[PDB]
Amino acid sequence: KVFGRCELAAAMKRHGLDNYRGYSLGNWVCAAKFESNFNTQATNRNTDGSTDYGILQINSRWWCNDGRTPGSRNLCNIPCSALLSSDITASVNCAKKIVSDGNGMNAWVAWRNRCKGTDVQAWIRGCRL
Repeated sequence: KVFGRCELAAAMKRHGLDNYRGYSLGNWVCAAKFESNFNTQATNRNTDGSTDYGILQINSRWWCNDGRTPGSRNLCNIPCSALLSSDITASVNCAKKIVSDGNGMNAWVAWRNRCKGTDVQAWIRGCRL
C-alpha cells in the first residue's frame, strides 16, 4: 500500500510518534518519504547479506528475522514480512525501539541525509491532525 502524505501523518500521530523521544511528527513523515517513498512494500537488499523492509526500511541484520541473514538477531521479535503490511503498527513499534537504541533518528540514513537539520514541519503542511 502507498500512503498519502497526510494519511501517513495521521496514522503515525495515531501510533504515538509525534514528539516521541523529542522528534516531531514531521521528522517521521520525512524519514518515511525518503526511506520508502511511503510504500509499505518497499525492500532494499544490502551488499552485506541483509535487507531493509517496509515504510521505515528496518534492517534484517538486527531487528527482524527474514531467515536468510547471517548472524542475525531478532530484537523486535517479528518476521520481516510483518513489516511489509498495510498496517504500520509493527513497523512503528519496532521503530520506537530503534530510535531509543542510542543514535536517535540517525539510525535511518535517509533521514540523516535529507531530513536532519531541515524545516521538517513542511512535511505536515495541509494535514488536519
